[PDB]
Amino acid sequence: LPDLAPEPRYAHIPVRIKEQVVGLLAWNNCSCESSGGGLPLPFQKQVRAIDLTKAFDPAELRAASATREQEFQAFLSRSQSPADQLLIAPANSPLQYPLQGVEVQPLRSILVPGLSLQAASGQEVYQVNLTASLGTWDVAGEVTGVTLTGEGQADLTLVSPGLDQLNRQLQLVTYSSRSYQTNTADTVRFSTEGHEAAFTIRIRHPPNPRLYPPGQYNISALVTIATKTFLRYDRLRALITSIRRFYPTVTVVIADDSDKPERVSGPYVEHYLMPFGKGWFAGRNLAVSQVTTKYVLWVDDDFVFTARTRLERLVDVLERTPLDLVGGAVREISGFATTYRQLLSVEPGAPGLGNCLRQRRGFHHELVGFPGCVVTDGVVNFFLARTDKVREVGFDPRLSRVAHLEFFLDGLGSLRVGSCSDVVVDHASDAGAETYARYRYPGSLDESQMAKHRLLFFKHRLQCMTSQ
Amino acid sequence: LPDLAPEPRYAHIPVRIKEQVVGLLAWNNCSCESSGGGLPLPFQKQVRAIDLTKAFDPAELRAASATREQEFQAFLSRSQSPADQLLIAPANSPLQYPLQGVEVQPLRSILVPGLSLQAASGQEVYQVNLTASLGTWDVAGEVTGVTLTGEGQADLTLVSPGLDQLNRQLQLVTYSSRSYQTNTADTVRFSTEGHEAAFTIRIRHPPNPRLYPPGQYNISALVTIATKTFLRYDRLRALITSIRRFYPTVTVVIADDSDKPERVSGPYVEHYLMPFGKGWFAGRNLAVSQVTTKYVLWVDDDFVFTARTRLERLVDVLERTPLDLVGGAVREISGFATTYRQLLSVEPGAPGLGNCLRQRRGFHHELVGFPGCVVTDGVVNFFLARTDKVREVGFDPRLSRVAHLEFFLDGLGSLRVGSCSDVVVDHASDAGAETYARYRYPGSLDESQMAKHRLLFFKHRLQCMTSQ
Ligand SMILES: CC(=O)N[C@H]1[C@@H](OP(=O)(O)OP(=O)(O)OC[C@H]2O[C@@H](n3ccc(=O)[nH]c3=O)[C@H](O)[C@@H]2O)O[C@H](CO)[C@H](O)[C@@H]1O
Ligand SMILES: CC(=O)N[C@H]1[C@@H](OP(=O)(O)OP(=O)(O)OC[C@H]2O[C@@H](n3ccc(=O)[nH]c3=O)[C@H](O)[C@@H]2O)O[C@H](CO)[C@H](O)[C@@H]1O
Ligand SMILES: *[C@@H]1O[C@H](CO)[C@@H](O[C@@H]2O[C@H](CO)[C@@H](O)[C@H](O)[C@H]2NC(C)=O)[C@H](O)[C@H]1NC(C)=O
Ligand SMILES: *[C@@H]1O[C@H](CO)[C@@H](O[C@@H]2O[C@H](CO)[C@@H](O)[C@H](O)[C@H]2NC(C)=O)[C@H](O)[C@H]1NC(C)=O
Ligand SMILES: *[C@@H]1O[C@H](CO)[C@@H](O)[C@H](O)[C@H]1NC(C)=O
Ligand SMILES: *[C@@H]1O[C@H](CO)[C@@H](O)[C@H](O)[C@H]1NC(C)=O
Ligand SMILES: *[C@@H]1O[C@H](CO)[C@@H](O)[C@H](O)[C@H]1NC(C)=O
Ligand SMILES: *[C@@H]1O[C@H](CO)[C@@H](O)[C@H](O)[C@H]1NC(C)=O
Ligand SMILES: [Mn+2]
Ligand SMILES: [Mn+2]
Repeated sequence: LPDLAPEPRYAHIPVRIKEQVVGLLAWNNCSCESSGGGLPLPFQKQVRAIDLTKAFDPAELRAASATREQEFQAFLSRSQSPADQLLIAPANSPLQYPLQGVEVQPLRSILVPGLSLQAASGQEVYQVNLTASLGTWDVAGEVTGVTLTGEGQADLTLVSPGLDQLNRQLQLVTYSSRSYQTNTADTVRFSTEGHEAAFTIRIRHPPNPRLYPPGQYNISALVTIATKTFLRYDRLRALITSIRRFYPTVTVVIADDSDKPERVSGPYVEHYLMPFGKGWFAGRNLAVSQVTTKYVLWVDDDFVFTARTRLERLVDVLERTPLDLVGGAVREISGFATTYRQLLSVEPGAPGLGNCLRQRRGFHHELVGFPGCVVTDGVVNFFLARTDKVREVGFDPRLSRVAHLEFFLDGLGSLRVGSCSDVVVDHASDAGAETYARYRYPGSLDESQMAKHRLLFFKHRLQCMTSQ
Repeated sequence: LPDLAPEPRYAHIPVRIKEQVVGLLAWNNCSCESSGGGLPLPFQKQVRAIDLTKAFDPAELRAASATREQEFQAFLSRSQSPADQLLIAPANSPLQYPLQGVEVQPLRSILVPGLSLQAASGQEVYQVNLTASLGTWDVAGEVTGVTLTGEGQADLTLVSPGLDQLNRQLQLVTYSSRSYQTNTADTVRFSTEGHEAAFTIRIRHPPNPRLYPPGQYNISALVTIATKTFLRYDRLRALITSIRRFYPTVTVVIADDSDKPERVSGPYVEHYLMPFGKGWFAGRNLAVSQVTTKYVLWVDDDFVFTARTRLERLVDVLERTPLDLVGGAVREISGFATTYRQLLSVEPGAPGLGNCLRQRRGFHHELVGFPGCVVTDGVVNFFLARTDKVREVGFDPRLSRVAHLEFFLDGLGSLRVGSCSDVVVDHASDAGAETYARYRYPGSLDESQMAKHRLLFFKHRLQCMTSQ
């Protein structure tokens, strides 16, 4: 979409391309390619590409691409605002005006700051026009010697023989929003003879501040532990026992889609029963919907708390930083502990094909002031998070079987993710077991995998992904 | 406080205040006052005030106000961006620069549009500086005759004897984000001799488009019906029977926190069991967390479908308009039908006391192209909505007993609300009944009401509310 074309005005000018800088720009032509096959080499990491288009019959793919384009166009039309338009500030204009940072509530009024005409003195008359589209102009006070035409209308003229009078009058100009919209903007025109300025007034409500009473840290007040279980009651009970060993009154919310659910009860345990096999992320979404505390801790039902599960440290990070989610480390019985720090980026692909997802191990930078903590895009499913941010992102209930990074991908950009290596939880090593493994370990060409590829293709407008 | 008072530069100028316009401005001094007592008058609506500060012991009120202020300051610090700063465009600068609309992904690069120096034809040397704080400048190509100092640094100088060369060079300037943040902005400085311009590059990811597959309108694919029941299985079953009379394969999600839950099942019914008395909005939040369709229809368990519950019309409105939620009408057995169209606004109050909520019956305007439909802030609990918007706003699981407008208040500004009068659902007219009434109908000085006032005081930074 960049042409870097020499316009005819400057086509006489020589330019030598910077090969290195032009490579940094988005060329909307991404693809996903695997590492070669064969035995791996010590300092090479094997990259695997998935073509998501292969999850569809050619007829399915064409229909899906069309519908996905239609739905995306619909989305853009509901999202995009005059505030997103490219405006260029004119040079050598006598018009002084607010460039950004001017906002009014729907159906409310403000004084518009910083309006003035820096014309030269000595003209016979000075005139300025204000034009709006979603509001109307008026003045907080009439300046003696200034003539106003259009008070309470979308177009306002100010005319004055005195320049100082005109400028004083502009300090008193008000904008009022006149029709109700939830979150939009009005691109105003401010003008004088032979000069024109566009600027934008944002028309929106202030955000819901969602403040939590705080009640060092009362963990029971700040934190709810959320989990999802299925046919693994032994693991679940060991988890609850281990939690209570360190945190006796912290509420544990358990979503459960077992066919024949056992009773789980005890002080500060909330058990939710779901239709059999409704699924994984559905149950995670259920569990988080019931959290009343500022923070939620995700734990799997196969976890065990130890003296290393110091939740206070995770709380500390979220209390002291702008992070929304902070992951801990999960230690296998083999002694290895993983923070599963992942980077996720989407790269622009060809128009209509969709974009490319890159997943790779790693993090962005260290978290200043917090040794052993980093900022990254995704973590292991042991994490403390602001409940509201987790619910704003959501665990898509369609992800019924096997999913992990799909949450961090849904939250990408929306969610400020960190990862601390020093808060550590252990991971634990009949009819029920064969059944559990049948749901948890399907074929890789199973309808589950295909469905998830089609879903990720559609939902996030991807064509392909690379895993590394 | 908008500053009205004349600066010493213009203190010599007379201004006559417009009493009418000054009254439109926010003076950060809102209060809540009841209508006069006594018998009401034909064209007057009785306004009643609730003082939320009276929900606290006066000792506790001071602690609450302090900690509420602290939490809000924390909130602001995590929300606010350099993009929200008031920038004033200087008059009479040769600097042309992008005013808004310039955006880059974290750790990505763009050509900066619209940079130029509009100067004299032929001068000695022309020099322009660019300064950034979260990124680095570089050029997509070196223009012959232009000298660059600081390529790949935060500060970049361009210098040229030729003005055309300099301007061509500016068409090739790139900004690269250099540190990772999810959603911020860099306020850059563009400068030349004796001239300075500030402008902001927004650094953020594109939004999650959350597109829904297609798998007239297939109601079963687009819509899930969501409800919450408690000890009223007769009503619930009559609802399900009535739904099936018109919509045989539409999924019904039922959240249930009854003590001894009855079995509810049938084709396309999903029953979720909650701990006894976990509550109302908790169960609404639960029900919505399980919806996999583009839209969710909220119905109470006491509803009955008729030929007038033509869901297709509600779907039509959300398919064809930027609305997020569209309410229908609920008809009492007495024959009266309510759309319960409400307006909600928050008005700024004194710093530290909090703001004032105004609730009044009414709507903003008619929904053009849809007779009998209006745009408003809240509706009766019969509505079709985009599932994702409903979950983004959420039903606060703290509201365990009696709540309605609290949802629309949480969604205020976030949620585009409409109301159609022609889609109509009926509202249906023992040990269990005494118990049901005990939970549904507490005293108005009961701990439930007091708790809700303290919650709304804290959560939304309100001091008081008026209901009309
Ligand atoms: C510590 C960590 O980062 N673990 C992740 C990983 O665990 P693992 O690969 O170790 O798998 P696991 O067997 O521990 O399963 C994790 C969770 O899946 C649940 N389950 C499984 C099958 C089913 O039909 N329904 C259901 O709810 C189960 O009850 C449990 O809480 O991979 C899973 C993929 O599914 C999840 O992303 C886990 O969070
Ligand atoms: C059509 C409409 O706008 N109705 C609203 C109104 O209904 P009503 O005044 O008709 O009251 P209702 O008794 O039907 O209550 C509505 C809902 O409350 C639920 N319930 C009640 C008590 C309890 O402890 N737990 C629980 O879940 C119950 O399952 C039912 O679906 O006022 C309610 C009480 O706040 C809700 O705002 C309703 O949506
Ligand atoms: C930590 O938080 C818990 C949960 O909010 C507090 O427990 C509640 O405290 C209130 C106020 O004293 C009591 O009315 C409730 O009965 C308690 N709820 C339950 C179910 O335990 C607890 O008091 C807090 N602890 C400290 C040290 O402040
Ligand atoms: C929309 O699409 C189709 C056709 O309208 C329907 O889905 C199928 O309906 C048959 C009829 O009972 C079932 O046997 C299939 O298993 C359905 N497939 C599904 C559930 O996708 C249905 O009317 C709508 N689809 C959905 C998603 O409910
Ligand atoms: C993308 O397309 C442009 C068009 O010429 C090309 O210059 C660029 O190198 C391409 N990149 C890839 C990844 O093929
Ligand atoms: C401003 O408005 C006046 C009054 O309509 C109009 O005649 C004029 O062309 C406009 N021009 C300026 C000064 O922007
Ligand atoms: C708010 O302040 C304005 C201006 O200072 C004053 O005229 C007005 O009456 C005040 N209103 C209330 C309710 O205090
Ligand atoms: C431009 O940058 C140089 C960097 O050394 C500095 O000397 C100068 O103050 C800047 N120019 C202006 C006028 O801001
Ligand atoms: Mn496991
Ligand atoms: Mn009712």
